[PDB]
Amino acid sequence: HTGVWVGVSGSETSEALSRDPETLVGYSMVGCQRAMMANRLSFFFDFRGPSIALDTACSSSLMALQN
Amino acid sequence: PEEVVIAGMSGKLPESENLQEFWDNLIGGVDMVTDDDRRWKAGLYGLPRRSGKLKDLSRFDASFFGVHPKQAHTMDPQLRLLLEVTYEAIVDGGINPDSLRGTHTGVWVGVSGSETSEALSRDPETLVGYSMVGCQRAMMANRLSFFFDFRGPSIALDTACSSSLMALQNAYQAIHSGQCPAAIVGGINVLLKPNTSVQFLRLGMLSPEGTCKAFDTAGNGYCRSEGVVAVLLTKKSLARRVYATILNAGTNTDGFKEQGVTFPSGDIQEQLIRSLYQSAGVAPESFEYIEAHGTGTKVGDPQELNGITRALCATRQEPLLIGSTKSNMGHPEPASGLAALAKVLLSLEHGLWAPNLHFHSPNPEIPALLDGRLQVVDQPLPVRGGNVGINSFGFGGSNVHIILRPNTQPPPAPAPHATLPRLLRASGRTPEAVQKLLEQGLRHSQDLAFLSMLNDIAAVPATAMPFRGYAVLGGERGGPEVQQVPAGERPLWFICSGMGTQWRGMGLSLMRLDRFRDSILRSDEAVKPFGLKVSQLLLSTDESTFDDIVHSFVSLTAIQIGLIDLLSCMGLRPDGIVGHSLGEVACGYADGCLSQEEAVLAAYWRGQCIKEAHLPPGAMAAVGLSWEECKQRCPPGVVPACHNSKDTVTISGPQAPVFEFVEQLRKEGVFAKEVRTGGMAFHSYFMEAIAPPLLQELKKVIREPKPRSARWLSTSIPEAQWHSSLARTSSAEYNVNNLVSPVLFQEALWHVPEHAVVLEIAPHALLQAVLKRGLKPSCTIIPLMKKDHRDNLEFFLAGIGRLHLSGIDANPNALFPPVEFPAPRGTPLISPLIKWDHSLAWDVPAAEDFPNAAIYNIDTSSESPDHYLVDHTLDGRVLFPATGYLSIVWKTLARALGLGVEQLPVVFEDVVLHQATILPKTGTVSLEVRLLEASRAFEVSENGNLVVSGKVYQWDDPDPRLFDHPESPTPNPTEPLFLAQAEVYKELRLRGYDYGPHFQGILEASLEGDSGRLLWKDNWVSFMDTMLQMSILGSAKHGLYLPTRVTAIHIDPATHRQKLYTLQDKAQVADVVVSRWLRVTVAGGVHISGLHTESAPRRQQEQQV
Repeated sequence: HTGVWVGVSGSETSEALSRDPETLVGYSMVGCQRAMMANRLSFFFDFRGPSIALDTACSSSLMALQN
Repeated sequence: PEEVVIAGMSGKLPESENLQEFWDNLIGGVDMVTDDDRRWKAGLYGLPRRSGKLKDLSRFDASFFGVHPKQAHTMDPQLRLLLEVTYEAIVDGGINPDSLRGTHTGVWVGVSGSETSEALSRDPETLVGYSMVGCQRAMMANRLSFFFDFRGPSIALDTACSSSLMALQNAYQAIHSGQCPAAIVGGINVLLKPNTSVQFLRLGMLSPEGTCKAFDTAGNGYCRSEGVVAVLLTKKSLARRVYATILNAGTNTDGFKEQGVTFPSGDIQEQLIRSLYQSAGVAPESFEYIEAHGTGTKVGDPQELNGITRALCATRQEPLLIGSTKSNMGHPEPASGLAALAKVLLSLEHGLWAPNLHFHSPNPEIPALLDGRLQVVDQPLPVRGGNVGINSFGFGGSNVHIILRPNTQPPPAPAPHATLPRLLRASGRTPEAVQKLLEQGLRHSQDLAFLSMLNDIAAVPATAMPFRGYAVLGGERGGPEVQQVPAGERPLWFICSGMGTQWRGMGLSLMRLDRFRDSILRSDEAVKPFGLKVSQLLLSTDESTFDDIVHSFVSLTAIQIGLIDLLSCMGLRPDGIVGHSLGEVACGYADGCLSQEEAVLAAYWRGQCIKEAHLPPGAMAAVGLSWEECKQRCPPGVVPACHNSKDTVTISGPQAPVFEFVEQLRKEGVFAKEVRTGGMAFHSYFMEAIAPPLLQELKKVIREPKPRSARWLSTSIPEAQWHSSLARTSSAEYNVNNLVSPVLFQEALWHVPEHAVVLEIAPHALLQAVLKRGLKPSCTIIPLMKKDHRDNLEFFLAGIGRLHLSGIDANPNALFPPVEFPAPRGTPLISPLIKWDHSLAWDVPAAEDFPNAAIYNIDTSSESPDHYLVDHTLDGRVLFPATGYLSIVWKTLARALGLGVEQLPVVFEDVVLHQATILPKTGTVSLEVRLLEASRAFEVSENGNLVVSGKVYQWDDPDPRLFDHPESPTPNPTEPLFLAQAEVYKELRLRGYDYGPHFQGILEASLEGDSGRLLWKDNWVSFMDTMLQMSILGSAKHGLYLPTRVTAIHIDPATHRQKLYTLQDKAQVADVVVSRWLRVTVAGGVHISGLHTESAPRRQQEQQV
């Protein structure tokens, strides 16, 4: 039932990879959206617990640890 | 732990400014997903034509929420709407936000996009620093916590498509474990950047038809929809209204799956549901309606529905209702959970289930639908009873699920206190808000829970909300009254009136109020020994009953103590107290220096000693003569009894001298009236004879004196001697002297601050006129009771309302019995009632801002502004005019220099056309223009192929001499005949030019082709093409000739305006001249030199056979 809590506060890569509308590949949103920062880990490691990505404004890591 | 409940709710879902509109759309079946161009021009990038969208993002009550205007512009629309929605939600459950301040309430907000962060951070040089404070995704929760002063956790989850329900689950765990006593869960999603929709389309999730045809055979995708919902979850102890109770909530992740990261798993969902309903202790048969995710995906729907079938439909008999809210409003990606919760709670509130749109052929892969074990809500079905479920499955693999037990508290049985009138008070930003609240309250004059909730949330300081208003419900009369409340804290004063104010059955109406009845009953107990029952006296209807002094005094005291108690219940502590003669004792109680029994006994014994004396008859009258003038005018035996006012005075004495003086004064014309003393001398030497027995009795009555406070100003001891022993304590001696001593009432008034609020605590406001006259004009007065009124309870409530309008906060709910909680189901929602101040427009990001060298798309659709180009047909196919190239390059240059077209005289040089662009009948063609300011050269390209090249630059010094019409090649044609429009375009048709009405702009032409008059329909393309038509008209070369090179062109709009003229009709015309010797064509304000045309092939396919 292991869970994942990831403290993240930026997705600049998502902004970069969505620059062009004609030539943007769909699977970018699988691999750059903020939510996937935890869902990808849950997917590879086969964890059935919670999966969360929280900003919390510069205390994301220690917040995730508290959760 | 403790039960957790969904206290409040609020939001702005698609096509709904408040949840009331949301329910009205849902039950009415109206599809909430539109096809307008609000967010971006429809049909772009192949994106779905239809999507759900809010109504207006450009409104925000900036001043109230303490955001300075500059930072208001640069704040994400999500947060601007979310502050309002959260405030509305908190007050929905009838909880004043100030109460939560200082508590550990949290704010869990589910946001998946920060599109506005990019929008305000795309220009490094001129980007303002405020953006981070109001746009960074973390500030979504921090801003709420900062305004409402919440000390609990402040997070912002990011799981996609499930952030809202995950936030709700986290809040449930927080409150359930006792960490937090309240929580504000919310979700926000606004569609601004089309690139995100393009991404989703590339992934394959979006349905081209733009309809989330949930559970149907033809399920394709989901239509993006935007909403902002918030919910307030608090423990069962603090709740006012309980929409539902959260029995349990949990979540789990899909983990590895063979199909892929984006393939939902049914086994995990079944496990989650079973684990929740087993752990919580809820029987599987209990569930009634489950709000399946219903994304409409061909894959997700069968998986989720089969999971629900295994988890709940295994061993139950009655069918289980299954519905999906996304079939109405679309799919709010990160706010999906809260939208479904709002739908479920509204359905529970109103007693019906909202039907599901777009369900005609049930899907075959879900057997339960065909076997009837699951039933879709195709029509509005009445809610039957039982638990409810909700589940959102974000595509990242995060699953959540919540069990809800509806609130079913029945309306209370009618009670006598329901018949009695109630008071209502509402506050808001603008008068429309107060009127809305009062009107809605008046529409429910019987829902006591609704009225109490409204009264609770009305306590807000004037600065926050500058308009208040009160309305008495159920009274014989009296409408709403809303007036602005001037700023500043204002003082409150009590003034207790004296003798004469008693009347028949006074106060009989107030006895229906419980607190007043308790006060009067305590008084009746207090005065038992002497055979007088205050309640019995009040009820007694004999007119002579109040002839005796004893009854009058006791009754006045009892009524005043009752009124002081009634005010005391509301929490009002007076700052100043100034009484008048008898009833100063009432003031004594008001301060606290006297006990109710002590005061009533003092009053009774004063009265009784009055009788025992048997003093000679004596009448006191009001004399218009002032206090200084009257005294020296007073005859022997008469003196100034009470210095009521400068204009009004009272003097007493033997009845005969009083009558003689009154008649003499009436001869002099001054005011005079005898007060109802009943024949007992008041505040004169007559009372001197009573002091010894009265002093004895009073010493008996009050045994443990108390010290008078600085609030109450002794209107019996002159201001000079306020440091005496008597003035310190209102002992028996103080009251004795007060009885004997004159009434220096007016003098004591001055110390009333400015703007202060005066209350006349007494049965009959006899002194209200006196206070008005002798008080600062800035003050405010209130009677609280009027003689011989229909229902004094109504008047008292009206007075409390007027007090509310005057600044102080006196909540009236406490007057009647407290209403049992939680609020019964059916109480109309309070969230829609709140109205904000939306008189300013705040900025929102535009499509242009988001990233995706002038590009001009030419569309010939009838709605397109370039439809006029459909009339430029040469040899049977539409071609883009050369003048069109000139015009687009001109506009691009104008944009480069910053000026407008009509103020930019331009010069073209060495213009060359390479290939002719054919506008297709359908679709569009894109044209690209690039300028090289340094080299004064431009270039037009299409699909990467050069179409036109040349030099364009601004004209520094225009010369009107240039447009003077050149000498005609034939000085004297001397031919009255001339070609008209029909003949001109007949000739051009014969050559091969097929021009439509728009491009037909040659009203006349000379036979030789040298001069003519051109129309001006306010379109440069048509005008210059008409000039080229004139040039081609005189050519002796049969065949289709098209321009290929123009050496130089000069355009000066000012000369163009000065050259035009109007005919007998309203049409404008500009003369045109062609000179083949100089090779110039001058018309209006256009000069064309060095044209060159090359014979077109003139070959067209599919010629008529």
